[PDB]
Amino acid sequence: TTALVCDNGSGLVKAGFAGDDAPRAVFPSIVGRPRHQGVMVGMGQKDSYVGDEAQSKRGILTLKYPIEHGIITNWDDMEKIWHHTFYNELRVAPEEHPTLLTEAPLNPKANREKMTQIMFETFNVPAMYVAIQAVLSLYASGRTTGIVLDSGDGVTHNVPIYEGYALPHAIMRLDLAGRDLTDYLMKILTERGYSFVTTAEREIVRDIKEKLCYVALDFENEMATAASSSSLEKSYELPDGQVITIGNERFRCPETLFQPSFIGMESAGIHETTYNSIMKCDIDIRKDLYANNVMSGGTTMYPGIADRMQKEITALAPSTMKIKIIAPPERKYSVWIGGSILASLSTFQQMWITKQEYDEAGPSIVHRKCF
Amino acid sequence: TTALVCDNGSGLVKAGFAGDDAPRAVFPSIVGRPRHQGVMVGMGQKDSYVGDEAQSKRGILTLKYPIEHGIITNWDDMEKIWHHTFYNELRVAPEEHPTLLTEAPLNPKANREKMTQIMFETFNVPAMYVAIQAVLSLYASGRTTGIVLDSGDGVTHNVPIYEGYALPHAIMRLDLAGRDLTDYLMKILTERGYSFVTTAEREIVRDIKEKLCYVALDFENEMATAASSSSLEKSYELPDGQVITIGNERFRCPETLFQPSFIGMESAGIHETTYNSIMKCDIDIRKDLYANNVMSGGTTMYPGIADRMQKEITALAPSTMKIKIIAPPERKYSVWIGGSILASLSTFQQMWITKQEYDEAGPSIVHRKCF
Amino acid sequence: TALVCDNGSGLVKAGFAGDDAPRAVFPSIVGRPRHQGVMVGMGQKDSYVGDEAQSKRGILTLKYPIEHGIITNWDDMEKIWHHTFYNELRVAPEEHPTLLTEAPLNPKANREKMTQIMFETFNVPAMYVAIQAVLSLYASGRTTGIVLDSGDGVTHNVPIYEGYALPHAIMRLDLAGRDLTDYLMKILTERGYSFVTTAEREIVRDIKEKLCYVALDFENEMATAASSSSLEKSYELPDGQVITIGNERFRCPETLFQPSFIGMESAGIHETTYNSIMKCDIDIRKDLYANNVMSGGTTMYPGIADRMQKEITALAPSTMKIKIIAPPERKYSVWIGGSILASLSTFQQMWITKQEYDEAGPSIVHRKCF
Amino acid sequence: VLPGDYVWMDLKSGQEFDVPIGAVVKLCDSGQIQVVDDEDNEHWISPQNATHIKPMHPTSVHGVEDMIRLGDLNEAGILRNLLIRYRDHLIYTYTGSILVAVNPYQLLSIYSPEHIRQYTNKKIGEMPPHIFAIADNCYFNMKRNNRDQCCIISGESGAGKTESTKLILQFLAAISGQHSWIEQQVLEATPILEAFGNAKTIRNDNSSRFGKYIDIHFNKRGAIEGAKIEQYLLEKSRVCRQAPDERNYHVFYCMLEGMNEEEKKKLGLGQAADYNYLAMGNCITCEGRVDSQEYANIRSAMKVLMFTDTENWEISKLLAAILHMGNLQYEARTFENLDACEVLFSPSLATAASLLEVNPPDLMSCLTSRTLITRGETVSTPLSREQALDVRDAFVKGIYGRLFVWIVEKINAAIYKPPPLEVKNSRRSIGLLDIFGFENFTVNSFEQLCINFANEHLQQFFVRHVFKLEQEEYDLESIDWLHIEFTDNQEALDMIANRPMNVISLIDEESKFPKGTDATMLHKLNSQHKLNANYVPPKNSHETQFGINHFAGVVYYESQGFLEKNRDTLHGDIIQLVHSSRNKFIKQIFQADVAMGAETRKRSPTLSSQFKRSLELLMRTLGACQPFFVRCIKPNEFKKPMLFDRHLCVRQLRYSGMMETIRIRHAGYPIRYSFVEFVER
Ligand SMILES: Nc1ncnc2c1ncn2[C@@H]1O[C@H](COP(=O)(O)OP(=O)(O)O)[C@@H](O)[C@H]1O
Ligand SMILES: Nc1ncnc2c1ncn2[C@@H]1O[C@H](COP(=O)(O)OP(=O)(O)O)[C@@H](O)[C@H]1O
Ligand SMILES: Nc1ncnc2c1ncn2[C@@H]1O[C@H](COP(=O)(O)OP(=O)(O)O)[C@@H](O)[C@H]1O
Ligand SMILES: Nc1ncnc2c1ncn2[C@@H]1O[C@H](COP(=O)(O)OP(=O)(O)O)[C@@H](O)[C@H]1O
Ligand SMILES: [Mg+2]
Ligand SMILES: [Mg+2]
Ligand SMILES: [Mg+2]
Ligand SMILES: [Mg+2]
Repeated sequence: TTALVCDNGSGLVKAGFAGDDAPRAVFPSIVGRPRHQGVMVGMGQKDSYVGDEAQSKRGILTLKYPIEHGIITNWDDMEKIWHHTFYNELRVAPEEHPTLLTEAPLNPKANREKMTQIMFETFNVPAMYVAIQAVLSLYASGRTTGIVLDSGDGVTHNVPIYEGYALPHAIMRLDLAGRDLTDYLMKILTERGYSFVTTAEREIVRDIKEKLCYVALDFENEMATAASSSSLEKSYELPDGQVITIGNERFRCPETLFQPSFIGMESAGIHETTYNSIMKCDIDIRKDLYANNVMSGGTTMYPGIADRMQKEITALAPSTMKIKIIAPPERKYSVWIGGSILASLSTFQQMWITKQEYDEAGPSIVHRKCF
Repeated sequence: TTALVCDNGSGLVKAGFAGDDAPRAVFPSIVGRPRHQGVMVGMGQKDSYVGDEAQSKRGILTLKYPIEHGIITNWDDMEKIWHHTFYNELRVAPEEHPTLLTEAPLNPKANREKMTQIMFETFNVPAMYVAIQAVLSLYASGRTTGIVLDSGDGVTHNVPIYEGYALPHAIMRLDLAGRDLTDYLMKILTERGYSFVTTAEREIVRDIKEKLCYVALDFENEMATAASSSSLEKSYELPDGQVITIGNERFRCPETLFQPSFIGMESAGIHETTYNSIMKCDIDIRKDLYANNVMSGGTTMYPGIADRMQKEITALAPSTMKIKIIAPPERKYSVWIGGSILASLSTFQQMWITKQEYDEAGPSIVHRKCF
Repeated sequence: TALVCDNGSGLVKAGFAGDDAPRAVFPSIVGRPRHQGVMVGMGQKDSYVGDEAQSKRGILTLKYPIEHGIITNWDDMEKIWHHTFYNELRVAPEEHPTLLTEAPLNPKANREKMTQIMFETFNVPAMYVAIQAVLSLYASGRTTGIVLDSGDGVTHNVPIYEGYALPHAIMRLDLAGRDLTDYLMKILTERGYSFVTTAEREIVRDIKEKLCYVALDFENEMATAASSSSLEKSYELPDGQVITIGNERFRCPETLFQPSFIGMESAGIHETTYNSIMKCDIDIRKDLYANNVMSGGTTMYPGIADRMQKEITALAPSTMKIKIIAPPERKYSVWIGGSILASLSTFQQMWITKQEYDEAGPSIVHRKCF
Repeated sequence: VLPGDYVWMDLKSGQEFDVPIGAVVKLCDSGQIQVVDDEDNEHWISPQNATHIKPMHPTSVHGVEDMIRLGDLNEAGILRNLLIRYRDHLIYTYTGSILVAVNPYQLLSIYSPEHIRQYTNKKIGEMPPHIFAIADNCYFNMKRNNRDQCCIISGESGAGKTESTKLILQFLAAISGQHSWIEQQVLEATPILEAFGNAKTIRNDNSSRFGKYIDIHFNKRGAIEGAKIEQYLLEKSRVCRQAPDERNYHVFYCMLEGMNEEEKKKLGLGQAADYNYLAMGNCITCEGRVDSQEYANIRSAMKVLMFTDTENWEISKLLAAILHMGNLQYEARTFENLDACEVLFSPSLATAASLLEVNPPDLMSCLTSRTLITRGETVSTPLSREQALDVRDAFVKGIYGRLFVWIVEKINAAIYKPPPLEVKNSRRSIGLLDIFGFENFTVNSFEQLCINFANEHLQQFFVRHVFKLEQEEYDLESIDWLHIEFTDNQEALDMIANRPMNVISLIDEESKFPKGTDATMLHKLNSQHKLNANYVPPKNSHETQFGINHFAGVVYYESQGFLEKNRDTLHGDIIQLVHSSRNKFIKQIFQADVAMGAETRKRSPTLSSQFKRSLELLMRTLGACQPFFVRCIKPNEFKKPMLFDRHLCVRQLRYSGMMETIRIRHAGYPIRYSFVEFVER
């Protein structure tokens, strides 16, 4: 009875088996539906395309993410995605495998209850557990003390942990991540004439961002060089053969994490959020919280995000403290790599939620069994 | 001297002097050229016809619009319309009058620079400025707070403003207006046996639309009424003596503003876009934005559009707000009226772009001085 | 006559000595625009103070110049003082002595810079700095009693017997109304309600003030909330959205008694009061048991007194009588007592004059006040 | 010191217009002397008051005709010299070449054919000061210089400004030849213009609300050819709004109290307290004036100037239509989320349309709607109540303003003879100006701002003239004037009118800005002029007053009241209603407007804009002529023949701008001596 670890995020779904080294079912989390008219009688027509097959027939479908900012909005598309993950990707019957799920630290309490109900009734898993992504990131990084800066495409949360002990009052949740990072590049790309409006063209803007966007060390000195020459320009080819050119949006797009005022938000940058989260802990924990900054999620994959972060924290911190940013080359999957470790532990097998407990208590047993 | 105001839209050119009540010149923004063989020697030869003279001698010309979806695509032909406006319609020397121009919000950056360069190098204006149309629609409405729906001939944009402050992150721009409406009417008029093809018959179809198209309060009940009876049918006489009858096509053409999927678009209707722009602003602004929906543009002149907008926004909004749609009878010229009001202000006189500043900086001074 | 400016962390209570109620009561906030001004000709201000800053709440960023009793932004503090003097009281600051209030245990620079600014920027003839917990006894018309003052920046206890105070029994806590507002903001993201901006925190504050109470028995109330929906109230947001809250009405006014919710290793208000009384002389304790004064707006939670009496009755000896004095106007007790004190003939010899300030520098306050 | 010496005693009192008063030392005994001042009051000095007493110059004890020769050149020296000459019935005094005239309130026998002949062909200083002496050297100067001349008479309302213009004609008609009809014709236009352009203020019962310019034309050999009356700066805001204790122009009240019942029936007129326009200041009846014989005085003067009875009836119909339209009451409505109006039913609307001779439905849809005309179509737009109570009040002021031009032209059709010198322009003229003066009331408003703004241009005209003349007094003596500073009051003008973002344009800008009020205008004025030395911002955000540092001093205007007086919105529908009227008279006064029927799309000028246009016209007319200045002083507030109020006179001396003349004299070489003086020392 091998356990299943499903790191179902907003944009990408990561699945696999407890014990493996890397996820085996990394596919997007979109559910497309037909938009145009079907003329050819006899063609096999599907009413919903889930996963990688919704990106191939991307020109005749309307793509919709069932998860936004961590919260699940469409509980039927979520069921479709889970069914696809369990049957078409893992090829495992959910009846005979315990399952592990990940959730944002400060999500509404109804979300986890609904996941519990779905997994214990629709799929009838023998055991289940819900974990926090920062703890799994620490497990993957192989550390017991440190603050994680997890950033995916929905939320950007910081969780400080010292010697296996977490501080709930210093947890920061900011709803600014890849999605608005894509929707802002899609808006500032109109200054050069390119107009991407379709939900299928948003997937092209996301690919442009994932391939040509970096984080500048000094924004002013970077703009002064992007406005004085053409050494920062890069090209990209669309699925129809046209070639775009971007000169300064490459480093203007990712900065909305250190400067959320670009998109109309009043919050502070990720560096200031991390500093405020570390400064809300005990005076003793700050020393080894400064040198154990673990960056997780796919949004921390920009070239140069591990140096600007260090520079900002060094500027915000006392000069006698050692600031170290730990960015593993595989932080895009660290949540699942740590979830597998957690699910493969002998001391964790008593922390599962059994079906009998759910039957005798209700959907509210997760609030006491998890976290 | 007195400043000029030129609201050069996609369909019509509204021009005049600052401080007046109405535009002096309102003529189509078309450049026409003969497409046939001139057989009579001695006739007056003209390689081009601009404005009303192209609509008069329209059966022997090809009509072309230099502006499409707000962006000027043919600069040589757009330079003819500005010359026509300055010398033939207004009868004024452009080198002695400041000129105020208008532009849509999310418009490529080089269009405004080329307008500045043309104004300062071809017409040698002493000063100029470029303003957002929706901002001027509030000046014309006598308000400092409100969300404006400006639908002209190329674009349909919403701009929320509160106490003179614009929230740039909530500005939305749809590319769907009275030219897409005209094309859809041309397409669906072929169901009754009328084939309108040429650029000279597209202007006939536009007149048919403007004289016989309205917006249904309940689309699915109006369709049933049209199917049941003939009380909705009206006749229109073509310029040769032929009469055409149209039934449900009178309200099926404006419906695509609320159901953009009729022309194959994936975006939302103008009623849902307004609500999405209101709900993207701050919570303390929404109550004052609901009761201040100012409709501007010539496309908002259909009978019943205000009632349907109020109905749809009332359905989308909580049943405690006071949804009010402000549709002044002169909303087809509100952009020009607001531009004249702005250009007559004493505080605005320090915000022109002088030719000394343009000769010092270049065509990039407009980004630093305008919006 | 004289000016009494009870200058708390959240509200400003200002008026004239000899009056019965404050004249100006406005929020202690300074807002600044954060959006782009597009309409040319509109009158533009770079800062708004008080009820004008809380009216244009959407387009501004609100900032409190005072955190936990200590003034952190002296420029905004000067703006607030100027607004209070000229726009709210309409007085000339150089013609009225001013009485200021401060928490018991604060850094000395906070008190020195108030003196230097009041003498060098507003040119007041004289000024004084008083303790907020002493003016509450003046308002209550008592000479003996322990005062539990709780605003939104600090919570402090000062035992006083027959006009004499025991400085070694003074206990200051940094848990108050602005911590309750943030705990409510944090725990409101458990039903789908996100309040993040500074302008959405003044809404959570109003929700707290209108819907929060103190449960007599926390564990018997958490069970009632689960048992029935009889303890559940609605509230319409400024945009017409109705939000409904349950046990969070009495879980927020619980960090006063259980500060471990916010993550602070400290005793509740009841235990702090008990320790403050027990750190006095054995004969005095009987008079402080029956005269526990309460002042502040964090003492205005429905049920707060009843639970204070219940909790201090279970720690004190069974032969003593515990009485919690909660005046119906405890939100203004500090200002009323300040006006009473500033209207006294004997107090007129205790003003810090301009001549003494010129002679001795801003350090005269540490030897003239308290 | 000695018991017979004149001294400058200073009784220090809490008075804003207090100056030292002259006194003679008498009964010098003991330690305490006694003095009697110029007002015959007795005081005790005491030994502890030695700085109060200061010796008086021998020039200031015997009085001097020209004050610039005074040993004590100060405000006290001027005040006493006037005071000691007024008691001797000497109402005329010079300050350089400026004639100070004091209202006698008494028939003084100094205006006779023997006095006009005594004053012929004699310069200033050869004869004692007189009103003729101003005219004497004004007439002779244009013949020797071939230049136009002008006289500027200014003062408060009641200090003989109009009398001094009548008496400057008495000499001028005789010096040429026969008095002719023009002397008698000009005097008949005064009761006509003083009905349509005068009103009762809080300081006087007959106050001139405009500037009258009697341009007297001459020919070769020096005889009267004709005359032109040019009106400037009319307060058109008074027609629709009067302050407390003030009333509208005299014509309305006079017509109502002097018209027959039958006629008053045809015009639908009754009483005068039943009219909002007339009754607003609660001063329907004014003491000292009877409005029944005043009507007969106007009618008699009209007949002499060839006003036919048909023309009188049509004028009264226009005046009656002005009063009926002011009784219309508007009620706010909402058409469809848009502001709208509805004129409440009243018998005034039926009468006003009948008197204007327009269709009642065409007047109803001309005050509650606006038509926008553009290429290819026309659109009708509703008006809000605040906008409805701006076209009604602009159509009332448009009729009255254009009517007032009609009377002026009709008078000019009887006294002005076109240049008979058609062949060549060889005519010189003598202009006379009856202009108002600086006023600083308890509460000032839009009209006072315009009046004080006009005086800033006039006082700059005075200063530049005084500067020039003193420069030529230096160069005939070969005295090099290059160490003396000659500053002009351009700072005040460069804050009100002659600079970008000035005071007037910010008032104009807020009149058209969306959601613009008086509080918003005050913030606009402060935000631009707070760092200016001539602007005094209000101390709090609740005060509604601002101060401007004029030449006379700081005056505070009340913001509450602007933006309502500064609105003259004549829409294009109003000029089309007149053109469609059966009344041929109202179309005659609107003749220029109906010609440019389609050119009214341009927004109508506001009253501050129209006021500035007339001021530019006036300053251009005056700038082409050599100026003579007359300063008129009223000595009493009760109109008594021989009562001289000191505190009243000092205010008028400061507000006249004449004290500037002393300042340069002190700046230069104040004491001038001849070689014969060197005998002493
Ligand atoms: N190389 C890259 N550069 C920039 N952004 C990236 C890159 N790779 C992935 N991303 C961003 O990471 C987001 C999703 O990362 P992930 O954490 O796997 O999502 P989830 O939070 O749903 O698990 C995507 O929206 C994408 O924009
Ligand atoms: N009465 C009407 N009813 C419906 N549509 C109209 C009417 N009049 C004009 N239009 C539409 O308005 C469009 C142009 O309006 P306008 O806003 O002046 O254009 P632009 O914004 O390009 O200057 C035209 O395409 C026309 O179809
Ligand atoms: N009715 C109420 N119930 C609960 N709390 C309240 C009530 N009224 C005010 N408060 C709280 O009191 C705090 C400020 O109280 P107060 O002591 O009067 O001002 P300050 O602390 O600035 O002197 C605010 O943070 C507010 O949350
Ligand atoms: N020189 C004078 N001699 C006699 N009476 C005079 C003289 N000057 C003025 N008055 C009297 O003063 C009164 C008001 O004078 P007037 O010139 O009408 O005032 P204003 O200067 O306001 O026009 C007149 O009734 C007139 O009798
Ligand atoms: Mg993730
Ligand atoms: Mg347009
Ligand atoms: Mg307090
Ligand atoms: Mg007069």
